[PDB]
Formats: sequence, C-alpha cells, structure tokens
Amino acid sequence: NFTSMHGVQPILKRIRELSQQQLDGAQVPHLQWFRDVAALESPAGLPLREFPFAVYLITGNAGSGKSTCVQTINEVLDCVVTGATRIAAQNMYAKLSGAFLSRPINTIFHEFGFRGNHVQAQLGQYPYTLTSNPASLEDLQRRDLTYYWEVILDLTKRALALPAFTRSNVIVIDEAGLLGRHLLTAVVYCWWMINALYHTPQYAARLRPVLVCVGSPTQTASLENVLTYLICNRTLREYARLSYSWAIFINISEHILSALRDPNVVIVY
Amino acid sequence: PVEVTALYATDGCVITSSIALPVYIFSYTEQDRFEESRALYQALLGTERGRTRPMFVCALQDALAHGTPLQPYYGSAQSPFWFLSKFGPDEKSLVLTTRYYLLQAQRLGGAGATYDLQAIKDICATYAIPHAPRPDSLTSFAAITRFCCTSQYARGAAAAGFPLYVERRIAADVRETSALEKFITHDRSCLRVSDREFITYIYLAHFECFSPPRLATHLRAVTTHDPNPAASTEQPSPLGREAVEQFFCHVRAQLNIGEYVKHNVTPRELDLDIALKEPVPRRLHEALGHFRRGALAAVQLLFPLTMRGVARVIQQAVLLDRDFVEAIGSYVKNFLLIDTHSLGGDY
Repeated sequence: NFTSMHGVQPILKRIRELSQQQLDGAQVPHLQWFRDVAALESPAGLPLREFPFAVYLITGNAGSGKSTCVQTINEVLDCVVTGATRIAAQNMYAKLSGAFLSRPINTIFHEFGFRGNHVQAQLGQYPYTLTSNPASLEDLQRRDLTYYWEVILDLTKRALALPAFTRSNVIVIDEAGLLGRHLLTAVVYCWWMINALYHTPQYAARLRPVLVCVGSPTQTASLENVLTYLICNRTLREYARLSYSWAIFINISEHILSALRDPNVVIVY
Repeated sequence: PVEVTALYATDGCVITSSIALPVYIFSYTEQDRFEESRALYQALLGTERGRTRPMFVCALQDALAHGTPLQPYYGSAQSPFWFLSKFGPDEKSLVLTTRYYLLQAQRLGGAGATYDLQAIKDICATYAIPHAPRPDSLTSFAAITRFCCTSQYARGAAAAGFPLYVERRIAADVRETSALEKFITHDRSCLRVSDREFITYIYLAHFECFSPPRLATHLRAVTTHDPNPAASTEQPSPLGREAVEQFFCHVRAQLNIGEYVKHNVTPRELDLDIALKEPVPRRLHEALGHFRRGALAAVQLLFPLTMRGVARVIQQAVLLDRDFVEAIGSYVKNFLLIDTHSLGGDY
C-alpha cells in the first residue's frame, strides 16, 4: 500500500490505453452473421470469423495486492466487476463496499447469461480438430465455441427471443484461474451478443471488449484455464500483446519465471 | 461572483422531489496560485471517472460559516456514518480529503486525479499542519455541515495549499520509485543467473530497499508543517540515496562475479553492441574504462564453443559492475552488449 499506490498507476495507464483503441469497420462483427448462426443447429455453418478482444492479466501469490489493484481500478476506471464464483463476487463486494461504492457485483456467468438449464448442457459433445499450427485465432474461437456449443446456441436463441455489458467494455474477472479456457471466448462472444443485439452505442463507436483477468494460474492445474491458456498459447500471446499488458503482484513455476524474465511486464511491490 | 462548485446534501431522503425542479452545502504559477487561492477564502455523487456530477445551477457566504440550508446519479443515498467512516474520523482528513477527492481532483487535474481515495488519505495523513484547537460524534448532515463549514481546514492557507502539496508528494514518491525501478529494470533485463538466485535477488531488492525504516524516514522527510509552498517545511528525502548507495553495496558484493564463476562455471582445462536511445552529451571514455575493469576482473577470475562461454562471462561481469552501468546504461534501450579447455556448466 505504501509502494503499490505508485506501482499500480501504470496498470491503470495501460488498461485505459487498451479500453480506448477502436476497431476498423472490417473488424467489428455484424448481427447478420449471428442470426445466420442461430438459423442453423450444427457447427457446420461456423466460418473463420474473428472476434477482436483484449485481455489484461494480473497474477501473483495469494492476495499480495491483486484485490487492492482491482479495488483501485474500480474506483478510478469504468469497469464492470464480475466474479468467477459466487464466493468470489461476495469477496469482491466485501473488499469494495468497505472503502467506496460499487453496485451489486454479479458473477461473469450471471453476466453472460449462464442460468440453471445451462448446468445440464452436454459439454464437449461435438468433435473438433485443429486445422493448422500455429492455430489461427479464428480457429481457436471456432474450437472454443464448438466445445461449448449447447450453451452458446441457447444464449443466441434466448437473445433473439438492461444487460450490464452495455455499461462499459472493461470487464474485471477475479479468480480467472477458476474459469475454463473455452469460457474465455464465450465471454467475448457473449459481449458482442449484447453489443450486437441492442445496437449499443459502443457498437456504433467500434469499441472492443477488454478483459481484466485477475487470479493465480498456479492454484489451478489440469487433471488449462484462462490464465494458463493465455500465458502458454503462442497465438494468444502474439495477438493480445501480453508482454506489454501484464502485471504481477509479489510480496518451480517456469511460467512465472519467464514472466519475470520478460522486461516489459509490470511487477508491483 | 467567483465560479465555485458545491456538493449537495440533505438530511431527509435525498431525491428528485427534494431537488424539486433544502440544500446542505458542506464543501464550497505557484506563488501566484496559492496567493489567489487564499484571496478566494477569508478568516451529488455520480459518474458521467467523474466522482461527482452537478444537478443544477443558480446571502450565500453566511452558509459557509453556519451551514444554514438555502431554501428555494448515485449519491442519492449518502449517510453521515458513511462520510465519517469513509473520510476518516480525523477532522483534517474529513475536510481536505473530501474536498480534494470529490471536487478538486477532477477540476485541477494532475497526477492526483488518478490516485484512489486511500492514496489521498495517506497523503493527507502526512500533511501535519498545526492543529488549531476546536472549541466544540456526528449524527446527521446538519452536524457534519456545521463541523466542516466552521473547520479551520476549510478556509485560508490550508485549503489553498492542499492540492499543491498533493502534487508535490506524488512527484517526490514517483521520482524516487522511478529511479530505483529503472535500476531494477536494468539488472532484470539481461541478468542470466539461475532461477532461484534471480528470484531471491528480486525479492531482496524490492524488500530490503523498501524496508519500513526507510519508508518511515522518507515519510518524515516529506512531512509538511506549513500550507505555504514558499514556507514549506519539507526536507530532502534520503530514500533514493539510501537505497542506491547504502544497500546495493551489499547486494552487488554478495550477489559478485567471483561467486558466480566459482559456483556456476566449470572450466575443463567480444564485440560491443549498443542500442541507442539518445546521443550522450568523458562519459564514453569512462564507460570503456569500466568495461575494461570488468573484463580484466573476469579474466583474472577465469585464469588462476569456448568463445561463447568467455563472451557470456565477460558480459555478466561487465553487467555486475556499477560504474559501467551509471556510465552508459542510462542511455541504452537494452543491455545485450556482446553477441554470443572447455568452459562448461548449466546455463
């Protein structure tokens, strides 16, 4: 708090820079594609469509300032704070409401439309195979949708027949290590849903969704989550420019060793 | 009159009908700046982020000495316990921090416009101006308004000089941490040492360089006792001097090229590359001399493909010296100086 107060400022600078970048006309998705997808039932009609997005990672040991960084970001920047779990949202509300004002925080699941009937959906039902390597992000999002297809299709069906994603484009996802990697794409896709369905003023402004994934990738191990799928995958490492958009809060992990080796990621003490 | 801004409040159920179409106002270059700001004085919360948004626009001076109501968004649910808890129980905090964070930070800009409320409170805590005794717990907006409007901190030199003190405090702290973090980024970027030793080096640097005694000394040196910047009582903060001179001696001597060669180099018995930021305005000769000293020390240690090994050891030994760094490293983007009977071992 004595030095994090000053070390956290570049984090806000970079998040603001990300939240401001606009997209070209050829990059912003159009609702006609999504209606065409809804009109079908099988993934046979999903082309190499790209969903632009940005991500801001904040890692570190157990609570070494990540929660306080989320607090400062909420108190300064316009972010829609979410949670991986119900307990995560309750913890974030406990941290924020004890200092300043934040509206009741929902889970990112509750944000993007995850409901009860979504729990029984058959996850991993349809088959996919990677086309080339390094896999194009248009194929990565394709695969993530295919793995999660029942929930995505039911979301689209409900959407055709006030969402908080109209409020802003920076979405704070605490405990992002607890989220499945595929959900990542869904969230971005879900974001566009709202910004495509309601014809949101950000859509007319060609704004891009920005994610602030705050969590520890070490606490979750496969028996590969969002933090790990972003740190490891070369395609996402290149597209997201993760070398210049990464924070580590510190009081074997070869991954975090390489992170500290990289000069361009901020570390806050 | 002069252009001023007010923060609306009301004891009972702040809503549009109370807004109608009474108010409870409780918050109403350098030399010239505080002179005019003193000359001004005598002796709804909502985001458009913008911490406060105006509701309307419109005898008035007396409302700032008695807190009398003047009879004809997200801050519609403000509470007195809210303000007392969130802006500290301290009167100086409750007045100055509230006034700066809600109103002055946005209208005046600067670095402090981006610091959160707790940072502002931490700055105001070490704003130790003299405490004039107050002749007279708060239960409602009337009580807090009478407490704030009659406060010594809401009038005159203190209110005039708080924002400038803010800016100066951020300036000092950021400059100190910026110099230290520039050195940390230097030794971070190219140091090819083992994993555990790199991690312990980073930990020891960021911890012992910013131990509580040095932070206390820095804060005490940044303590003010007069709101006047001309009569400011701030002292030269020795934080950077201590962190650089006093402790990198120990780190550089202990975590030196001799130990590195003795442990991580197993002998079985040189072109300089510069990344330019800007041209350097004696410095070049000094840098080459210190390069020569480092290379000579490495040669002495090594002599009681092999070319890659000797070049790597020379590069490490040259990095570990401080004089070469202070000579040239402030001007170079990256520090890969050298492009890469058998010197072997893990790397």
